[PDB]
Amino acid sequence: MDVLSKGSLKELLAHLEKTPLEEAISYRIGTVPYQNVLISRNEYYNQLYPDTTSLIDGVSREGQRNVNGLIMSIISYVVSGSGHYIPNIGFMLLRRSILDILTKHDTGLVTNNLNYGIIARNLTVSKMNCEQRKRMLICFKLLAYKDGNQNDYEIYLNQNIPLKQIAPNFIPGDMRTVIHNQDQLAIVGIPAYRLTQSTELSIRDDNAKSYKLGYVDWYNSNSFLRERSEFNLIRLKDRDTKYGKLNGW
Amino acid sequence: MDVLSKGSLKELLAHLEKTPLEEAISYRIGTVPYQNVLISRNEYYNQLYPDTTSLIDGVSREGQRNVNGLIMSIISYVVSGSGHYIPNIGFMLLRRSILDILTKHDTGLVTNNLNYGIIARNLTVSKMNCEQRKRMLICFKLLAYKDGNQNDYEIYLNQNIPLKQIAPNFIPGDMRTVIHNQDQLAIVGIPAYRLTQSTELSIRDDNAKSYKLGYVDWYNSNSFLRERSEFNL
Amino acid sequence: ANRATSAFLDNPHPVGVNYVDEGSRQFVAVAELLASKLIDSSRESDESNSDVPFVQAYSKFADDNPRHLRVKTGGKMANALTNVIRSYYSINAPAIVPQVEIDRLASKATVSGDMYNSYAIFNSVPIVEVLSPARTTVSIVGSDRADVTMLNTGAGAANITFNFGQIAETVILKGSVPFQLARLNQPMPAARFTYKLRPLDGPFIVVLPVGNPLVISATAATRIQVPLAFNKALVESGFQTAMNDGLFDIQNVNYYSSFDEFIISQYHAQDGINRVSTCVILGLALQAYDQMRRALPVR
Amino acid sequence: ANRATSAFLDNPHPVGVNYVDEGSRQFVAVAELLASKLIDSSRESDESNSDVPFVQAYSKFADDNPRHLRVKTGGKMANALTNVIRSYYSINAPAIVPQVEIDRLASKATVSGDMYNSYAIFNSVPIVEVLSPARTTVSIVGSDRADVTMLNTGAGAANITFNFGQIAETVILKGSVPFQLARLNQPMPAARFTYKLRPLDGPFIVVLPVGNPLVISATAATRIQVPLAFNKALVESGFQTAMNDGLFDIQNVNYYSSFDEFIISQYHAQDGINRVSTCVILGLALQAYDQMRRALPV
Amino acid sequence: ANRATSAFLDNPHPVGVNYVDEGSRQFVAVAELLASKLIDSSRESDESNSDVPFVQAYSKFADDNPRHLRVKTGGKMANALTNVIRSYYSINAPAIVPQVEIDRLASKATVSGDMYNSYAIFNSVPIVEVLSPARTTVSIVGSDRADVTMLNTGAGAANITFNFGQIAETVILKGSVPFQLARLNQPMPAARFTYKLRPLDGPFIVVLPVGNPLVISATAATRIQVPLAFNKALVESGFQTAMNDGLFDIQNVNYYSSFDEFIISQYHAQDGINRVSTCVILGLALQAYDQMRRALPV
Amino acid sequence: ANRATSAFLDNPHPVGVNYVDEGSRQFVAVAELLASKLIDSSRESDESNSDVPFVQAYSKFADDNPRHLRVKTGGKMANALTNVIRSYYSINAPAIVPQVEIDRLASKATVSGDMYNSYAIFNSVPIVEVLSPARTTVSIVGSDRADVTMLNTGAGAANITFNFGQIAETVILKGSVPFQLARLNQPMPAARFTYKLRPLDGPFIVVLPVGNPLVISATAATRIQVPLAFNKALVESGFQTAMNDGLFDIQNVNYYSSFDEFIISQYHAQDGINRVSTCVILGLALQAYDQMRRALPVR
Amino acid sequence: ASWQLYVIHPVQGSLGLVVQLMGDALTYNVFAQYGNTSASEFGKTVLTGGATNTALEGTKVKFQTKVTAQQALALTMALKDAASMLSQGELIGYFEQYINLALEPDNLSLQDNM
Amino acid sequence: RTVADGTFNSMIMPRAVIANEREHFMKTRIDKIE
Repeated sequence: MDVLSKGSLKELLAHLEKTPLEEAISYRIGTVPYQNVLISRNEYYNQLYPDTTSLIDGVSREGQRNVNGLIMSIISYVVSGSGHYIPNIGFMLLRRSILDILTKHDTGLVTNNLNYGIIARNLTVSKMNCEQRKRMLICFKLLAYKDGNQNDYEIYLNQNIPLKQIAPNFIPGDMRTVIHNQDQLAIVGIPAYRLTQSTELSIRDDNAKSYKLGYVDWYNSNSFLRERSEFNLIRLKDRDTKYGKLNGW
Repeated sequence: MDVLSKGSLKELLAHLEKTPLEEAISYRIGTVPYQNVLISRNEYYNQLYPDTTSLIDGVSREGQRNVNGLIMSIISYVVSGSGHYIPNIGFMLLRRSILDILTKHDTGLVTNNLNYGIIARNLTVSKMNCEQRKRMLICFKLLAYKDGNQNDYEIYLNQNIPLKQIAPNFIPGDMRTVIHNQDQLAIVGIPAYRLTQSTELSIRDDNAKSYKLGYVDWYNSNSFLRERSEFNL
Repeated sequence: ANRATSAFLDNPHPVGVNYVDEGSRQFVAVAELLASKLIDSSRESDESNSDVPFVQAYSKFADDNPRHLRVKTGGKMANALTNVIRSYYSINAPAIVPQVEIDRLASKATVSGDMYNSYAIFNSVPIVEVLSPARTTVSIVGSDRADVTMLNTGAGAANITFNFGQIAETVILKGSVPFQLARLNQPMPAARFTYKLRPLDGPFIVVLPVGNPLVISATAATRIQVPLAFNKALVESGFQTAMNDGLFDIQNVNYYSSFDEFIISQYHAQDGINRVSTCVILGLALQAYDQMRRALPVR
Repeated sequence: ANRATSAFLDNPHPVGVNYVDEGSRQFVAVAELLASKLIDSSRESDESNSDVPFVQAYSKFADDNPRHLRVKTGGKMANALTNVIRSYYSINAPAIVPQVEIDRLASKATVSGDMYNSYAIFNSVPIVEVLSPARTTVSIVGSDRADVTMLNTGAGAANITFNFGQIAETVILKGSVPFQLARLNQPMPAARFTYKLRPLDGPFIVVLPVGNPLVISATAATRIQVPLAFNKALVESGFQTAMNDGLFDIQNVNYYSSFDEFIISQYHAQDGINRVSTCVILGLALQAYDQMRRALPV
Repeated sequence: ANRATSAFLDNPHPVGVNYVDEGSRQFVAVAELLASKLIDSSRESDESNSDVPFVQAYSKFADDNPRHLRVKTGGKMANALTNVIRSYYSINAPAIVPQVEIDRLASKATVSGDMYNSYAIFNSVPIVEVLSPARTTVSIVGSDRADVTMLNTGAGAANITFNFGQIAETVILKGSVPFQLARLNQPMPAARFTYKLRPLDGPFIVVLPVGNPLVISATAATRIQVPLAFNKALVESGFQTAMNDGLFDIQNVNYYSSFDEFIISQYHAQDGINRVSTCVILGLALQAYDQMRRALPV
Repeated sequence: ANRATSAFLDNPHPVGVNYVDEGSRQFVAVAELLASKLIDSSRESDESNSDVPFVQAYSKFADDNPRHLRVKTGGKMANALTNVIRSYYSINAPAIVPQVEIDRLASKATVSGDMYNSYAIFNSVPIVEVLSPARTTVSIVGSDRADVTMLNTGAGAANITFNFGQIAETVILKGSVPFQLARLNQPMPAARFTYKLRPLDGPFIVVLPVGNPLVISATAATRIQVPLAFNKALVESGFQTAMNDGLFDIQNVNYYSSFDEFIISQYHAQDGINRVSTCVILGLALQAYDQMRRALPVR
Repeated sequence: ASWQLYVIHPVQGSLGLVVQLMGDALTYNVFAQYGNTSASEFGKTVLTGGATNTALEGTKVKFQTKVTAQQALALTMALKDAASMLSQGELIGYFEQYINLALEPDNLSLQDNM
Repeated sequence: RTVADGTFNSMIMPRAVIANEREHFMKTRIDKIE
């Protein structure tokens, strides 16, 4: 919910710096990812409604124990709000931030063998919307810069024409590029249209609307932080600053 | 609607005195009765609703040209509110009052051969409520006493025990019996407020419900519209 | 000799003879007018997220206020309209709506129940009979466009008689190959692709040469008097809706693909002029039915 | 044994899964509402002999006043409407329109993007399979009216099995000559011209006598839930406009003569109830495309 | 060939056609509501050591104060409730209650009288027909749980046809030993203990191997629309009470073990959907009869 | 030897392993409590002739105000409850309800997620196996009351071994005729009509004399821990409703006639102590489902 | 509703008669007994007196005529004129008696017209 | 079709051949002759 609310590149990377890896990993068993299932949608149909479960749903799924599953759990958390079930990763890796895993070699995780095409296909890039594809491409660029695979990232964009048009423009080592970026990455937000307490047909759409309706409740909740009215009560370390720089950028 | 509103024997007899036989006969061609049909009741069921047509429905039906048909048309008007299609009866007979047909010999009609059991079966007495049955028995007693068939009416009541319990307590030709009668014969009255604008499953129940709901509107507006045509006659 | 006829013209079942008086015609016109208000109010209610426009229209239509516990089906007005529709379709369907209810529902709105203000055009092509010699095969297929496939195997050319009903105004014939057609006891013209015919002139004769088959495509236009509110698009939709809901499931009745086939078939039967008037009233009733069901949906 | 099937029911391509939420549904509804006013503004312009009704309608639709220099295109709404139409047709088409742009355009007018208010009747005739024995020829042709021509050259009468699926509600069969039809394990009635059938009843057997060919004409009626603003005449015109304008030219997609054929083909595919909702939204989008492009040709 | 049918499905007698209108439906609902308050007031009187709560409840129900030297019978409401129960069962019942009396009793409380606000599940299993070939014996026992015992004496395996009607929603079949069952014109599956069936899916064929008898236990569930105040436990008690009191003792009627069998049997009769509405009102009246008679025994 | 077993005990399919934590248990209890308010409000609306009590309770249940022309189904709460029910039944059923939705709905009302406050009695009779000699026939029918029919065709008396499992508390055996039953390696007692048995005592031997068949009727009672809000009548009604609506139609699952059969079958399978916990939550969920649909019906 | 249809095939004759009575409306058609194809039992109509529907469905009673086709036609023509002034029982009773018993109608005026 | 009277329907009604003396006399005579 909090990760889906971020609407700018600066906010997204700032959230990932303060968020540990354990938030990406889920400890609920879930179900196997790719299955043709029948779900109940009584608002629309009397018969059961066919659908296919996927990894970018908002509900936890079972994940492979390899490094591929860990990266695929991080991206699903960013684009869908929930991760997958990969237990016994370890204290050392789980305490690191999401940005450290994606960008830093000191974590101890080796990810240079990853194939962006296979990861995108397993994440069902075809079913993703524009904001979801932009968020995943941000994760790919950070991984490419960590492994020195910038050339491979560019070629993968050349093969996929729709991905090249929406590819965010920022150098993963320079903070000046992040501040200038004006891409809108928000998935949930205050809706200008009429939003009703109604169900959706597919699993992805229904789960997304739950976060959208939950965010509205979160926005008016006491947990939400109102910068306009309570800026002085925020701690100085985590207070918003114009000259905000990620470490090493 | 006027005939169904009467709730006492003396009101009902008074209405029949002023009502010509024309009002008890319909000019609409209608449909043949005793037919198994499927009707649409979408308030309750998606499928068609089985039912059977009858003479005592509120809708006009084709009638026979015999005397039996004319008596059945009179009774149907009393119990259901509508008559039957019997064409070319005659101007002189149609001008006579309903009570004249039932209780007077000057009309020129012969009703001695009528079988009360057959007439009741043709009118589906098994499907009639208590108020409808009492109205039908009033018409039988009037016809029986005109023909000198008082004994036959009593014997017919002995055979049908349930009809004997609700038999009207009046002797035709005696004014004292009519004055002191305490029967309730109102099929249609000012509705209890609990009544709603909803359909009923059966043909008979829905048509009776239609008369009940439209009685309030008819009560307020019938006098002026009747007078607008009655004057300068 | 062989005889071929259109499938939809065969044995038109008798139509109802009830609810055709002036008062009943007013009831159908009022139902169409009030159903149009109902379908418009539902659009306004959806746009404004308010039930005020729909409650006002439903109360006018059904004489009752919508309730959450109950089910909105149209009320007594809906019950009468559906049952009168069945009565029009067949004489076997009963008449179960009392005249008091018909008079009450006709007073809701003030309209003139005139079913002859305007005209409408129907495109069903009537082929009453096609007569062919022994050695020829003739097949008739279609109602909106009739394709007549004819093949001659005999030694000599065959004369084939085409009889179109006297009702239709204009018939246009187009062949896959040029052919000769002429009226009875009239000279044969040169072979041409297209003929325009008036069926009232008389039976037509087509000369079939031996060899490749000839296919004739027929289209027709007939004008039938209808009320001004008549809408063929809405009437056709209501006809299919009534069939799917089982309103026309009556014993010993014939079934048709469209209202155009129904009205043309009943016109071509004996006492067709009397039958068409009832069908037109049924067309307006079906128009009211379609708008009412779309406004009040049942899954 | 030979098997014959309808040509338009073969291999329905997967439809898109984007732009089918509440926010996008109201965008299509707003476009349909505002495109209707664009057409109606032309009639109002004639009455007043002024272009100010059209300017008002165009400004609301395009967020900019029309200019005599350039051709009227419709602005951002037209670009968004064109792209969502492409995405609906095929899964391979990109979803390039951002959510924020859909968010802003859906706020122009007040509507509810509910696509299950009403119903529409679609007339495509589904014939999944016609099973015929040897020495018989069966040809199925047509979608709105399916003509099945059957000829048997064998010694005796043959039995032909007809399978109309399970989705269609009513199928009417009319023969050139009277024929016999009955369900599986049922007695065969007298020859009759017209049969009314329900596809859920089961497979149907037709006696094919030896001799002249027998042709059966089939008409079908299917009810699909659609929004109240649905107009089949405008949806069908929009389908032809989009096909001619090259909005459906994507790799590995199937093409159909009408929206009637398109919606029924996806309905009869495996897990076809998922595709029906998306195709309905595409129909409303095509209704807006037809009105917008007729007012502003390009 | 032999035919076996359930005992309770045979010859449903005609039901009454009186006291089924809106005014009479409210009276039955009024009686149920006031009868429930009689039971509750008696419990309150016992706990509070005061007869004041019972006096109010009896006065409302019976229009008269309780008296020590007069038998507590429930007044005119009890007589009217008893008489309508007799009328509902058979068309030959007298049906002598006046309309003025029914209307005045429906004014004692305000209730809708709607008999379609809810639903109830009925467990009676309807085996309309079991068709068995020669050299096989089939016996059907029970209504709530139907046990079908089949013996194959002949040389080879026999096919047995099961017909469950078109009204029941679902039917579960369980066997003593694994058995094969399939629909008409369908391949037989591997033998298994339990089958779940939809009765509308045609007759079912059971393969009966030669040897030890095979016993099939059948359970079915049917949903019938009932008012919200419907309570199956109280309806069942009232049905047994009414039979013992002689309310159902009329000429030319059929008797059933439970109200479950009564309602299902009338449903399966020709044009049985007419009777099901009257049977529900009878069930509600029996629910009022049970509570009233338990509070005021006679 | 021949082996016979109860039909409902055979092959219990695995139950779901999702939505069994404290947060999900609170959501089911909240749904049951709110569904009970929904059914009582509808009764109050009938008695008061006002829709205010029902609209008041529907808003809490569905988080939305009822609007005319829109079908009342229960809102997002109904969607979560129906899909969670499917997951409890089978492990093949998908888990599609997000954790954010479960937490939000669980906060609507204050209630405990405790599922072990009270107990209930279940009457399914577990007959794990009946072992018989060669010349005898044994048939077992019924679940609530199990009738075992035994016929001996051999020369002498035969011994039939009865295994009732280890879970059931008491088993009462009634015979059509007096019969002898004793434990393993125990002298046979005099013939008696009835026997009260403890299933933990061990396998039981029945002497079957040569002659007329002997029928033994078995009744069993077992104790399972359930929440205080558990109502057996409501749970059973919901189980049949869920079956009719098709929520239990999943691949490779077993179907039971009653919830009593379902819970006993899962208890007797391996790791049945863990399975029975999930079944209890399903029973409470079915109780909420039964009350929700009876308040909001569909024709 | 009472309707009745009579099909008379005289063995001693060359013509047949079809008589239909729907209520009090009597119609007849004289048909040839020769030239019939196997499809229909009636030849071409030689004399017409209205429209007769032979496809009516109901119980069929077989009888043998005791009068010639000319005698049956003579009574049918007379019965048509007196259809309005006679009851249905009289219309039937006179026709059945003449066809089946060769019994002349008791009504003297009707007898003269025949 | 005009309205139907009851004249035809009374003719085809069954008769009491035993109770009626004239009907019994006639069938005894025919049985004797045969």
